[PDB]
Amino acid sequence: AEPEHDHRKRMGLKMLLMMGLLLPLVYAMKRHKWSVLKSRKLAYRPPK
Amino acid sequence: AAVPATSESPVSVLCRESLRGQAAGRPLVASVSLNVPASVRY
Amino acid sequence: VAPTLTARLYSLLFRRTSTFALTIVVGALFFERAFDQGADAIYEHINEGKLWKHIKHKYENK
Amino acid sequence: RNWVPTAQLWGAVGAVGLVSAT
Amino acid sequence: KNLLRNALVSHLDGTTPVCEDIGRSLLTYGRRIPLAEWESRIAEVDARVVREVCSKYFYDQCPAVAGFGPIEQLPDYNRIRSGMF
Amino acid sequence: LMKIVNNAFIDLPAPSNISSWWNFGSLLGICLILQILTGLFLAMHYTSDTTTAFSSVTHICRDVNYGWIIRYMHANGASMFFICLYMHVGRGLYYGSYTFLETWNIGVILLLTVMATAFMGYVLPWGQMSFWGATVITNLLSAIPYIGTNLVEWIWGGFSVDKATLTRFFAFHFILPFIIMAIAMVHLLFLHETGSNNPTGISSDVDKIPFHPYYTIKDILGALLLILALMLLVLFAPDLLGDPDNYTPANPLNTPPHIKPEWYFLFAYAILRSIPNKLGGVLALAFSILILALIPLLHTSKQRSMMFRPLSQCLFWALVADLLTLTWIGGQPVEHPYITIGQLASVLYFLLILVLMPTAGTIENKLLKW
Amino acid sequence: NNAFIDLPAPSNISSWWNFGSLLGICLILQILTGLFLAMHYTSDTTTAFSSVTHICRDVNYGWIIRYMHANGASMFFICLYMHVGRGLYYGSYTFLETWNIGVILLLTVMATAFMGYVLPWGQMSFWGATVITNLLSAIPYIGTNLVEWIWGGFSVDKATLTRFFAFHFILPFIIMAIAMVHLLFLHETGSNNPTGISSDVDKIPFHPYYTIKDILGALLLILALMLLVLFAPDLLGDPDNYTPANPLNTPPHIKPEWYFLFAYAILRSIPNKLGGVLALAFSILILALIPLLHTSKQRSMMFRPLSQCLFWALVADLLTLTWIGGQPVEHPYITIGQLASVLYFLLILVLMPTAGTIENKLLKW
Amino acid sequence: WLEGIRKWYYNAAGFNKLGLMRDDTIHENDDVKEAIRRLPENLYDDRVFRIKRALDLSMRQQILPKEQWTKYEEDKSYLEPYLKEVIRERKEREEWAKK
Ligand code: HEM
Ligand code: HEM
Ligand code: HEM
Ligand code: HEM
Ligand SMILES: C/C=C(C)/C=C/C=C/[C@H](OC)[C@@H](C)[C@@H](OC)[C@@H](C)CCc1oc2c(O)c(OC)cc(OC)c2c(=O)c1C
Ligand SMILES: C/C=C(C)/C=C/C=C/[C@H](OC)[C@@H](C)[C@@H](OC)[C@@H](C)CCc1oc2c(O)c(OC)cc(OC)c2c(=O)c1C
Repeated sequence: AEPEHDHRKRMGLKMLLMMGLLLPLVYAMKRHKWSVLKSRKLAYRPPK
Repeated sequence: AAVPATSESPVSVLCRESLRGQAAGRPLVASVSLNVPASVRY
Repeated sequence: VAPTLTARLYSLLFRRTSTFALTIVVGALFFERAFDQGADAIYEHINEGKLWKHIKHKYENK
Repeated sequence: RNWVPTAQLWGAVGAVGLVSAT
Repeated sequence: KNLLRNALVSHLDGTTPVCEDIGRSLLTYGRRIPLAEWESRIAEVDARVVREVCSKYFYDQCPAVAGFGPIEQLPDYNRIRSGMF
Repeated sequence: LMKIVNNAFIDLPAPSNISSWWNFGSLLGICLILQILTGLFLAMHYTSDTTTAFSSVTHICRDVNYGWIIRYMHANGASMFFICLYMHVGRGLYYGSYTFLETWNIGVILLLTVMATAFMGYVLPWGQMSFWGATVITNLLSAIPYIGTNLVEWIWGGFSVDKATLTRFFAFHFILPFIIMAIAMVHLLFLHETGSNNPTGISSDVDKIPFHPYYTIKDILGALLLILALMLLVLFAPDLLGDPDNYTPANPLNTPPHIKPEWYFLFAYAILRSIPNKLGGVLALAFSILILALIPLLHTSKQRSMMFRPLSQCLFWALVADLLTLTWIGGQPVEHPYITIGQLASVLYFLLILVLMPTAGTIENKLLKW
Repeated sequence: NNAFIDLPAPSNISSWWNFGSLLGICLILQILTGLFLAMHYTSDTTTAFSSVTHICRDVNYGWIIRYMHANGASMFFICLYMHVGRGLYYGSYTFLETWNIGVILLLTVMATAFMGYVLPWGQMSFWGATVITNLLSAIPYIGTNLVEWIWGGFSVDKATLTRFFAFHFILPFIIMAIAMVHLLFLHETGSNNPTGISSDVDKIPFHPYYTIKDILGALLLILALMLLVLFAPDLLGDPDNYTPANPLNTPPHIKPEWYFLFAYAILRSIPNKLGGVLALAFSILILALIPLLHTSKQRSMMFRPLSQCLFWALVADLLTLTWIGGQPVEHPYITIGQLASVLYFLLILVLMPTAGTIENKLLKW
Repeated sequence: WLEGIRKWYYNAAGFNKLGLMRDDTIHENDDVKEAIRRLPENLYDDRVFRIKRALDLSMRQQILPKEQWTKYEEDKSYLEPYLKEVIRERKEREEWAKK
């Protein structure tokens, strides 16, 4: 009923390993770019 | 030429000190350049 | 008077765009070989004795 | 100018890519 | 190079500019650098040198940016940073 | 070439604070492309004749190189499509995004078109669920007075679901996704006139950031998570969201005793099943989806988002819990006490949207003195 | 609006400018009849031919939808060739983007019609699929691999028919998107006109002037199409495709669809595999070179006698090649075809650019 | 307890935690946009800053220290006099539009 049984699991192992690598790396790339905004500081200086 | 003008034009005074020197004292002169900001003296 | 690994990786590999690309091409072909061999070994070990490649010797001669 | 050296690493890339990828 | 030569000599015109070049140069270089030396320094600059020196200071380096006025359109820093390569 | 790629992406102004709930729009774009790509490749090996449809699908899964992964990616991708669709609609309701009337109403059309599209695709493998799903759903039209039955037979190409039906459904399923793509581009064009809403419901014109690189990288991260969810299903549990009965070829003489709809249609099926009247159930079904077009007219709050509205939030989660209840009931037999739970859940669904939420809105306004 | 209603148009464009809208109509017609045929067509080799006869014999009005689709493809090419001819004669090719997209459109329509012809799986369907895909085998080192990959096997078979239905199904919609881009680039400049002189001093609104003229043109297109469908549906077709595909036998007088005959004559004139394929590709791709070969100081051929004479020689030559493509590879047709093939490239690459320069000289500029 | 529940509600709503005043959170329709356009410089600039400050906190999924939260008893409607007049003017026009 499922001749692809063993192959999908071997692939699934590779998918999990690749995601274990790519997810935190892309997340690191996301935080790198966003750091410009996350640490930005604002100040309001109206005339008075 | 090579030297940019003291003030580049485009299109602040609140004290005596900053005002001294503002009064004109000589006839007017107008300059135009190829490489330098224009000026008008006096 | 001595740099760090990342500083060296920067200077020789990442700075120039032509070299940042050659680095990825090369790294990709090397990673592919090591990753596939490694993951395949993990999969086959988790399933030791169950795969056709493990029992094949018993029937081969063809 | 820098184009030969750059066109020469761009050359390489394409080559390596095909070789490998294909 | 020609623009720079002309700026250097035309700037040192009059006693005030020369006097200032003397006072400031002794404090900055520890000596007065003569025009003939500036000429030698300028003469040796060629396209290769300009590329290498510019790359060293501008290429893939983080800039410092200051804006004032109607600056809604001043590009985001990340975009400015990527413009450096 | 530059512009409109761009000023329509690269320098597109975006709120600085949109959250992960805003990632579903791009995830829907990705689900659409995925379905289209895996769809075309499956269509290269699929044959729509009733004598060979089921067979061609097993041929894809057994003999076409990687045919199985493309097939299960298409099947599970349809599930991911709906998960994202429901998250996308939920985000819109909670944050008052529906006030962008054109964008919203086009969205309602998109939901209906994807539902119709997924329905027809499910019929293609010609298994038992394929056949009875084709039978039941097309028959919804028979509730139309005077011509209902005629419309059904015209759609079927005969007096019952047969060869003519399967062949035209392959054609409809083939083209509809591309029509969906064109409709989605219009969806986006109207959105671009206003730009995005944000969690606060307050205009973000005073704090916009460029879409690139902030949301381009955030969308890529989201895309990776979508792919992980999809592949966990394809590689570790490809049949989890499917139905065993569709592994049985279509049998026109016998409807499986525990026949039930695809999970993403269960809530609507529960609603229709709760009304012991033909026309009444069909109208309730249609209205359970079309009521989304009424949400904008039912907005009473002085505030756009539910972020600062406690009472509205409670009712919102009750609606979600209620849809979860209807989903569960749709998977249960028409027996006691499920028949009553489902009727209450069905009544509660329309009551929350038409009465309770608009009322919570007014009460909150009073509490804030405006 | 402003993309139609108040679109500025030259006051003097002639009937030769009607083919763009007629191509749009041919495209819509093919899409509409196509979808309806796809509602009854099955792509399995065991049933493809049968499903087509079923459409023509038992589906209500199936026969008219089918012959409208078949003859519609012929009308599509008549219009395409008229459209390209207008462009060459009047120098419309100077609108580079519009022109090059047009070349892509021509190739895509050709590829599209090729695949559709394979669908009924008759004899011509089968051998056309065989020959044309094999053009790729001329590609060194990997050519044969590309062919087997396209076929899904070592020969044209089921896998081929099924994917061709899918390709033929989607390509026309891609053509529609490419055509919309074709028009967008055109709108940046507006239309050229018979004089080749800017018409900005005399523009008229597209509506009502050209909307009514296009409708009149559409009526004439429909008359031509229906004369073929109702009075001679097989006139432009090939009897051999009424015979189911037979992989063991290639009909002795096999010949391409009439709109491919000129190109087939060119390929057949060269007794070398790679050479023939290169000449075939070039006979179409040379259209992309026309702009670079323009030497005249004037845009249109209206005021250029010598250029006009060479233009009609090219049309007469394509007519010659079309005739030769329909004849057996025997004397004296082999030689007439070789001369005609050489004349084709010679007129475009050498004689026309030269006439352009001579005319400039005669006008003293 | 309506006034009692009111202060409770105000804090539950929580826009005060982002430093916003109630009027900063109103849904902007054409009446509101016209009212904002009518605001005097200082009220307009203050509004802009409070919204900007709130959007920034929202992006970081953070809130202000409790001592900086808008206080229920100090929140006032700066927009009301302007919006009320804008609405009155539109109603007047709508009445006139009936013959
Ligand atoms: C094939 C289906 C759909 C696609 C491809 C799609 C895509 C998108 C995209 C790319 C955005 C911008 C990013 C975002 O905010 O998520 C968006 C926004 C939006 N969509 Fe959709 N959408 C789909 C279905 C729907 C449905 C079913 C509804 C609602 C009935 C809808 C309502 C909205 C609204 C109102 C917005 C504005 C969001 C905001 O700014 O707060 N969409 N959609
Ligand atoms: C909105 C996009 C689409 C959706 C939601 C969708 C949904 C579905 C569903 C639910 C099925 C049944 C899967 C199963 O076997 O369990 C299916 C089958 C199928 N779809 Fe799609 N589809 C989409 C796009 C496409 C496109 C664009 C094509 C082809 C050009 C296509 C071709 C097919 C084919 C050949 C099948 C039959 C083989 C199979 O069952 O896997 N689909 N589709
Ligand atoms: C699916 C095929 C095609 C469609 C639907 C199409 C449609 C159009 C339309 C609507 C026009 C405007 C009306 C006219 O002047 O005729 C036009 C103009 C033009 N087309 Fe096409 N076209 C197609 C193929 C091509 C091809 C194959 C070429 C040439 C290789 C081409 C070259 C041009 C040029 C140069 C113009 C400007 C004509 C002028 O203003 O004189 N077109 N096309
Ligand atoms: C650029 C547009 C198109 C062209 C030039 C075209 C051309 C053709 C040609 C030459 C044939 C062979 C006709 C014969 O002798 O039987 C054919 C067959 C067919 N075409 Fe198309 N076609 C177009 C668009 C479409 C579309 C959009 C569909 C379907 C979605 C379609 C569906 C069919 C079907 C199912 C057949 C097989 C039945 C038959 O042979 O009549 N075509 N097409
Ligand atoms: C030619 C094209 C046609 C006729 C398209 C029609 C499309 C109609 C709607 O889409 C817009 C429709 C799919 C959508 O209604 C809003 C669904 C929520 C309806 C869900 C639905 O599913 C079932 C199902 O899947 C089954 O499977 C085995 C069996 C079923 O009962 C035995 C049902 C069922 O009782 C209902 C209500
Ligand atoms: C998967 C898609 C694929 C592989 C598409 C390939 C498209 C290729 C080209 O279109 C761009 C191609 C159609 C176009 O070449 C420019 C034509 C003018 C080629 C004309 C052509 O026709 C023949 C034909 O029809 C036949 O019928 C029974 C038989 C034939 O010889 C026995 C020929 C033939 O010898 C040639 C040259």
